[PDB]
Amino acid sequence: DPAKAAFDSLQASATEMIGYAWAMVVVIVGATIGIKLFKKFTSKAS
Amino acid sequence: DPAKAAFDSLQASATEMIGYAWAMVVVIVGATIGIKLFKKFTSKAS
Amino acid sequence: DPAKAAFDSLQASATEMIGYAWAMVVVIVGATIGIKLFKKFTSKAS
Amino acid sequence: DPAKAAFDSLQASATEMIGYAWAMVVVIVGATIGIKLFKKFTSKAS
Amino acid sequence: DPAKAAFDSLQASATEMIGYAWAMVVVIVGATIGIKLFKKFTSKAS
Amino acid sequence: DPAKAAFDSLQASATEMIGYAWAMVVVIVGATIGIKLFKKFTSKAS
Amino acid sequence: DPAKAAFDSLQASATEMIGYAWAMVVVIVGATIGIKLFKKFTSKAS
Amino acid sequence: DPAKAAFDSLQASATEMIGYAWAMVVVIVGATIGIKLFKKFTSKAS
Amino acid sequence: DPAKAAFDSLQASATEMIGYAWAMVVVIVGATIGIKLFKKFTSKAS
Amino acid sequence: DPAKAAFDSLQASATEMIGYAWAMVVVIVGATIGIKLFKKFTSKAS
Amino acid sequence: DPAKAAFDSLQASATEMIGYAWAMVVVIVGATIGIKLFKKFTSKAS
Amino acid sequence: MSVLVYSFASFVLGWCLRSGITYFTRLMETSS
Amino acid sequence: MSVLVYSFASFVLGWCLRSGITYFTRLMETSS
Amino acid sequence: MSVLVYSFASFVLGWCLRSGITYFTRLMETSS
Amino acid sequence: MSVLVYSFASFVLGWCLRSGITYFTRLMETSS
Amino acid sequence: MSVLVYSFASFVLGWCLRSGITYFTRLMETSS
Amino acid sequence: DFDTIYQAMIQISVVLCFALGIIAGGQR
Amino acid sequence: DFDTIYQAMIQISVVLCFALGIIAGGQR
Repeated sequence: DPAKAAFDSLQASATEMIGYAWAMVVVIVGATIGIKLFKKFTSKAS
Repeated sequence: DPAKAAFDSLQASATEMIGYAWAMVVVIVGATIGIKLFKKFTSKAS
Repeated sequence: DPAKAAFDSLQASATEMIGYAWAMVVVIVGATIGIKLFKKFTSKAS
Repeated sequence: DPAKAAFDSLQASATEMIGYAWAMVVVIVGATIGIKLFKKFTSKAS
Repeated sequence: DPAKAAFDSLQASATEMIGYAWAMVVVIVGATIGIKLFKKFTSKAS
Repeated sequence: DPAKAAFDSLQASATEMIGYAWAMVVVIVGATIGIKLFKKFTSKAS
Repeated sequence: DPAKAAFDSLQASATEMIGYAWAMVVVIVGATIGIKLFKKFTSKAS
Repeated sequence: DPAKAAFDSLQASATEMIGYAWAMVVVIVGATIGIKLFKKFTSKAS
Repeated sequence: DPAKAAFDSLQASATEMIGYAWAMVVVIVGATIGIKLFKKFTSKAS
Repeated sequence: DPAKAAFDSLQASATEMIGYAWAMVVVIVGATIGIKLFKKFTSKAS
Repeated sequence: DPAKAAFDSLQASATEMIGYAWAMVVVIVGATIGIKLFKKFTSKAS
Repeated sequence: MSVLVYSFASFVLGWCLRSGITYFTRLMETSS
Repeated sequence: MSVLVYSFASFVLGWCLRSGITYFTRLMETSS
Repeated sequence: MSVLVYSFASFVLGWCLRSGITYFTRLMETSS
Repeated sequence: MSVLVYSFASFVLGWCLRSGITYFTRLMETSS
Repeated sequence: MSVLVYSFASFVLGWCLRSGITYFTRLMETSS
Repeated sequence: DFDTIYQAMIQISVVLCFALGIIAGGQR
Repeated sequence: DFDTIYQAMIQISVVLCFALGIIAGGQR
């Protein structure tokens, strides 16, 4: 089927893209939560 | 891949930006806590 | 179904993630409450 | 009608997908609200 | 109904947590009031 | 209408859900206010 | 015009759908705001 | 224009709605401030 | 060009629509910010 | 470019709007701080 | 390939647009954060 | 240009009908 | 006008099925 | 490549006209 | 009905892959 | 499969260019 | 063949209007 | 040729339903 072939090719490309997205998210979220905790603990200690 | 180059530039920009954000937070929080402690200790000493 | 396999992997990831989140919350809240009680009891005893 | 047939087939596929979505939502929301209540009651009791 | 079950489980979890919260509050308040009365009666007697 | 049946099921689910939500809120708020008053009256009596 | 005819038919279907949507919104928003006011007044009175 | 009539009805509805919102806010705020002042003056007089 | 002609016609229609949208926004935002300031100043004065 | 002219108009509007916003903030904050200081100094002097 | 050619032309147009967007964002965000800090420091100093 | 005219008219109809509800919800939340 | 009728019916089906979940999440968050 | 040029031009026109309003609302909310 | 089957399958694949990340971000924010 | 390859490449280009700005705004708001 | 194209159009249309429905529904 | 058009339609369709899926998924 031409359409089965289409979906199969799409799956490969999508898998790579999801891989890149996971890498970005980790770095950004690391920073965000880091800053949040810094602000929190500094204020409680003071 | 046409998109591979694009992803690399994003990675680089994000690293630099995380760097700048840490610098700003330190300065703002320094001021906030400074003022808080000033108010506290002045009143207890009086 | 082409999508059945995909859904199963999501289920698995979500279970594990809920596990990690419970671990983090315990540690943060432990600290917060600890500091609060320290401040309280020290002042009442003095 | 070719279009009546189309809509009829769509309905079946959509019913299955809605079934999977309800399963995911339950687990995630369980955790979210659980953590929220933990944070709330811990602070009031302290 | 997938949602009825969800709500029922949440209510049960919340009931247990309210139970734990009542236990903690009793212990903290016991201590606070205890210290207060100690300070009061000691000074009036002497 | 193909969609008429669909809308009726939504209506029914929403009615039931509003019912469950009212039950939960009562229990949580009961606890919150209970603890608040306990703390208040114990301290005034002492 | 074939396209004028198309738009005219669309208008009828859209009018019915907007009717159903208004019915749903009323019920949900009633509940939401009800719970909000309950939480507010209970806390002020206590 | 096919859309001109539609826009006029929106305008009309928005005017009426702004009217209703002003009525509600007055009643809620009346109550809130009333309770606040009651609590304040009763305690100062005692 | 058939496509240059298309874009030129679109521009005219879009200009009218943007005109209507600006009218709506003014009225709604007027009310929103009005109510916000009312709530704020009433509470500070009390 | 068909879009170049459009971008320039956006730039101009944004500059003017930033101007108006600074004017409003000054007036609101003036009032807020004014009332705060009034309440504070009146009570300390009494 | 006709499609390779298409993507190549798109890239050029997209690069220009991203350039304009970066210019706008800088000005708006400058103002937003400026006002935020003004409100914050004014209140802490008072 | 009939197609363009009547397809754009169809976008503006959907924008108006929905935003009606966006305003209800907003005005309500704030008032209460 | 069969195409129009059955394509619009397909939009309204997707709106209903999802909004069901939007209401669950909302009612839950507020209640707790 | 006329089609591409004039269709992209049509995306950028819609982005600009709306974002104008996004900035008004934002600047207003914060200022007040 | 091959086209329908494989196009719907392609919608559900995109819904699953992204929502994975939506859950990470959420669980993280709340926990911390 | 040229069409698929180059149309998907065009989705990923738009995702990257915009998200750049999403990160700027976020990091800024939090830092301040 | 014209009929092949015709059927395809209908099938794609139905799915695309479902997806836009779903997106409309999750708007808070 | 009809077949060229046919194949193109299928290919574009698959990608467009993926993108709408992605958008649906990031709705909180």
